[PDB]
Amino acid sequence: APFLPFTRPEIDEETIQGVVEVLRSGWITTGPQCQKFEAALSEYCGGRPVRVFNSGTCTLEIGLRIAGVGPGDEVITTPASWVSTSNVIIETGATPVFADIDPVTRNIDLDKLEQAITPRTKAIIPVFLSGLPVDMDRLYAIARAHKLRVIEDAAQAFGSTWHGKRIGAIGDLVSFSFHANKNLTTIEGGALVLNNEDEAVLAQKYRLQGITRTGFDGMDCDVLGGKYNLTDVAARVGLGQLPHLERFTAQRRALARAYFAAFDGGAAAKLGVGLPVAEFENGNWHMFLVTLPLERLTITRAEFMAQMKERGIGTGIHYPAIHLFTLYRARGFKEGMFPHAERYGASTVTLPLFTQMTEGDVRRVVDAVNQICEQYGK
Amino acid sequence: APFLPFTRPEIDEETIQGVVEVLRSGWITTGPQCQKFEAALSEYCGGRPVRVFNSGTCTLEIGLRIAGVGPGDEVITTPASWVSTSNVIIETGATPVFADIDPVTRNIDLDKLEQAITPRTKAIIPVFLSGLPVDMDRLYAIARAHKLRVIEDAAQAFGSTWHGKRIGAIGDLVSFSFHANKNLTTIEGGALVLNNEDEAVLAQKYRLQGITRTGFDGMDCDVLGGKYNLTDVAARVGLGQLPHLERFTAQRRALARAYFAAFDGGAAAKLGVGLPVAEFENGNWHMFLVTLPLERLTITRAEFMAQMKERGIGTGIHYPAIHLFTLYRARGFKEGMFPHAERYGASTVTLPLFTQMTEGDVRRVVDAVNQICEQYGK
Repeated sequence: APFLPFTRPEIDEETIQGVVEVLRSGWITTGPQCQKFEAALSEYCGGRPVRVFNSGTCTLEIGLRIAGVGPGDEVITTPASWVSTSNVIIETGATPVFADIDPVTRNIDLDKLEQAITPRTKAIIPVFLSGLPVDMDRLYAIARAHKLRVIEDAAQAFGSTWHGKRIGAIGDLVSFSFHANKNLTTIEGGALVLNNEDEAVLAQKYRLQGITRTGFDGMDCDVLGGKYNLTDVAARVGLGQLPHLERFTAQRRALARAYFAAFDGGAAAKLGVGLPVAEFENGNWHMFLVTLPLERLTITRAEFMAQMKERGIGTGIHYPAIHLFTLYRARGFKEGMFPHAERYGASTVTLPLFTQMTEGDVRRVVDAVNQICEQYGK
Repeated sequence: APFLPFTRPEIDEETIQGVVEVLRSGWITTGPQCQKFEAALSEYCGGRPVRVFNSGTCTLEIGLRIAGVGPGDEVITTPASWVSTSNVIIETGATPVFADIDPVTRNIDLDKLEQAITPRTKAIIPVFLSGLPVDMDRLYAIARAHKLRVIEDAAQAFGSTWHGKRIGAIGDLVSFSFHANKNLTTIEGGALVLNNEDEAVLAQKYRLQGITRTGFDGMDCDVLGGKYNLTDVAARVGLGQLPHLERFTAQRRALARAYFAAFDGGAAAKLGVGLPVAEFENGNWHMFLVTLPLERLTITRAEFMAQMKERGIGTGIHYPAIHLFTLYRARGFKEGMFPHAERYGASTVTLPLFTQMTEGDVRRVVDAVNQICEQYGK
């Protein structure tokens, strides 16, 4: 059997031809394709202004800057996320504050978020882990009551909805990633959804060195911007992906259903492998995240992953707890501070989930997980 | 006649086919193409370690961080450059210090540079404007005598040499850009050349969030890194460009020679249009930069550029003086501080120069410049 990675993009020949056209045109960096992609994303978001960038990390940072976040301010987020989520807070000069996760959803616990608010809090970065939104009504009730800005880390949630409305069409500032591994890709890239045109102009300034050009020779810099513009090659890939979004999301929901059906009654389930929430309305099923019952295994997580690889199956880790990293320990974080995120971060494994998978592939994965639990379970 | 832009890339069919193969492979972000591109660049640089990035701006900032530059430190650079050159200094917390240009070369005046050294100076960022190196012997004599690090802003100078040695193979930390408009492109991208493998490891950490992965599930962050990795799509373009480097540089040299021959004795020269240095050994002729004699024209630079456009010729501005921008005026900079860079910044115009140009195109451009000077000269 061929090796089964945990993700793989699905890029059609029409999109590849589009990229060829862009390269042959000689107009290869930011240009008409980016304009078209911004317009398409804006219409997807119900007409809200959208600006595209070379990642879904800079979008977070720029969101914070638009919200006025800087030295002396606190921003609350989750430790169960990619480290950029809190590193961007540090980049602004602000102080990252963590709140623990709900062990069932693996997302930030909204009661713990509320409990972390102080007079210094200025913004919140919720993460939609696996593409699963939090309770968006509750999130914004908290933000409204405490007069906080929200920069949604929807990196994984392009195509997700909350009670029938799109992530991106609701809320405050919304950040998406189009990394290769995401449900829709531009190779690397991202987008920020704004509330109004003034915020979009500021976003544009931060995107490229704070520079505004006017006429043939007018130039000024009024903002300390960075280097964050997206190429037209990348934008063309995004434009080619968009018409497939609905189908991709449906495919991923079908695969997730197949996982639950396959796991039911097996050795892994019996041993205590922890499955994600079985819901098929809101999340876009970007990943299939399970937890190993470490106390009931005679092998480490690393060994478990090695055993999956021996069976030809790739796995990942999304994610170890941020606050236990060396840089964060130096800021004053320790074990015991976020027990749910710490248990999750030590035990989580990412199983294959991508649009070209078959039900057979799902059964192969579950077979391997069962076999390892049967052999090595206490 | 068709419109003549001031630049256009030259991307061949083998390269485009290569990008097609990368996309079909599903390995689209950082992977084996980036590894092969780093190896090729290392070879070009005489075996020095090289790391590639998503721009030639982050490479400058990372070079400063490797050099230990931060709050309280001064870094000397030129105001006649793209604003990222000094914005990266501010990003680190350090203080930018400007030194004026030599009006003949348009590069930083090394005596003015030396005059700007204080006990707070930690590093220098010379710019090789148009791809023209400074006197590299004098530059490093200064750096050694004052125990300063050098982060070369060689954005425009890939393929430039000094006394027959390659820019990149000499010097301290060397930063290149592979933007669409540069003599070799990766669509967008850059490279940093290091002195040793410890520097290269630090560069890698800064490249992607400070994260090191070990084994199946080991992960740590010990540095505040950013989001700066290059895609395999981009690296494949760079690999396809590299075999053309010598030919591209020769073509640009021949076009520059043709400009000098075409301008010689005409109305523009008589009025006072100022040409770049006529040397064909060191610089890679990335741009052909002229200065308008504004005191001898009845029209503005902007009107001069509009008149060129009426004649089907695109032009650019590289660059207005940085210290007169709003952000820099707020730091206390003002007119009269850098007279050569101010005069240059107000009067410079970029004429077409790219590998697919003909001798006829050069003559068309010069005809237009002569005609405008004849009409609007006083």
